[PDB]
Amino acid sequence: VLKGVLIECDPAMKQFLLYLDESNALGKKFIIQDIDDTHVFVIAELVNVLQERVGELMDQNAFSLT
Amino acid sequence: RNLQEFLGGLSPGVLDRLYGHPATCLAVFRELPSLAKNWVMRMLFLEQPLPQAAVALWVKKEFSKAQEESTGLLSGLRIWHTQLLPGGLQGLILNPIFRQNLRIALLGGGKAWSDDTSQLGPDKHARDVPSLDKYAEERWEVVLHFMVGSPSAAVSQDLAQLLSQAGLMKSTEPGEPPCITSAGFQFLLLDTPAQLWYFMLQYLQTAQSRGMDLVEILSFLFQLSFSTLGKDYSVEGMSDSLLNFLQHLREFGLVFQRKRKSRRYYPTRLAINLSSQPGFIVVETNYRLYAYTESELQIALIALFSEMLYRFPNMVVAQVTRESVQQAIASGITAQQIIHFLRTRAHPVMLKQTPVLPPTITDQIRLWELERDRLRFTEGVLYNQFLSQVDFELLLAHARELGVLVFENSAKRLMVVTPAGHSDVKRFWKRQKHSS
Repeated sequence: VLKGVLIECDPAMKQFLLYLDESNALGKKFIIQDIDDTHVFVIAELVNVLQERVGELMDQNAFSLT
Repeated sequence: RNLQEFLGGLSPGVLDRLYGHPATCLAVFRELPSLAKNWVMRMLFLEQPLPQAAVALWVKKEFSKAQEESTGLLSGLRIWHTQLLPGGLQGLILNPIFRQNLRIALLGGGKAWSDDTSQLGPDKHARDVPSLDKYAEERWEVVLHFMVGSPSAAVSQDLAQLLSQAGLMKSTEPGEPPCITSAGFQFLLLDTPAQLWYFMLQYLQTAQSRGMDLVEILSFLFQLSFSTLGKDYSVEGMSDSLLNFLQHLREFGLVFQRKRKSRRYYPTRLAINLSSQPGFIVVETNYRLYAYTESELQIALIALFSEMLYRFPNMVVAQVTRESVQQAIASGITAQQIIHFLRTRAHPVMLKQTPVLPPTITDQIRLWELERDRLRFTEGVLYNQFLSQVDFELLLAHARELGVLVFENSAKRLMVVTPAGHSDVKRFWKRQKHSS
């Protein structure tokens, strides 16, 4: 059995996380278990960098008016 | 919470004692729905109970849901009580005390709510309505600044303790000033009548600590609610505790009084609005806010969820950006509260349009709110070691019975449960194999 964090979101973000896992963007393969098309299993020790990457992807194609 | 929710949990004796004051009965009647008011008026001049079916036939079949809701609310408020009509029938009759007080309030009779005002003659230091409004605004601004933590605003110790008990601000260490939490921000974003009502409800809840009569405080508050603006009332005729409570109202700006020993007190506009102005914010389709305000309180409130651009001596020009909204949400303020605050403070010019605010801006704010909650994270334990479907089904049923299940998938025989229930699930699984 595994101990960690289940992450649920739209399939686009799941595919983005899979691309990050295969490209070693975070430096390792910590995206370990895939259970569903919209659910993934991730070790909680580095969830913060995943949030940072998601935020960077989100605000990259945003064109903030500030 | 609202008045009806607070009154629902009170004992029947407290509700009956509340109905002893005509002012309370009028407030309760006005808090009733539209359908309930007609029923109360029809049954006002009835000395005999009416059959339940006869009352139910007044409203059409299509609107029976509203009739049922009104009847349930009236029963919960104990305005009327079912009477055992002879022959096995059930009769509906209003509470005699409540009905008598309502008739006294409407038709007349008995003594006046206030003792007298002409016994002491005109007030030597009487003020005017604009002065009272300015005093109330200054008091409210001081209170809200003290909530923010500005050193310019200083209040009494018990008032600060009340905020701590309300959960708006927490005092981590003694001596150090408390820090405003997310609940404090939500309270700040609320409308002024809503803020006053919430503060009064918190005061009523905490009054049990001081051992003060809830009925007397509620009756006095309701009497102040219907009090005419600009007219003084006699301090005499009240218990010692209530006057002390009145002194707290003096700190809240609801009631203005020259001195503690003075026998005259003037209810303010805020006290009248407690029972229930034009708005000073103009919203443009280009995500720009134009506010006609000068006090630092409103400027800070707007800057909480917006980026400031210009501050003219009588104008504030700000821009609503994605980053500002995200920061405000991270501070704990939801998009619905922001929309409600903008609608409440909306300029009268914008009221001409069929929508108070443009749909595009509200939709954009709501979409920005959902950005933070787009990703769902659940810490837990995943079981994926099921050899047979039957074994998986039993463990899944046990987890559902325990209520610790997070996610289930019978197609792949994978489950995810909370870490707290992981020990219980493991113990159950071990017992099943060992006993087999």
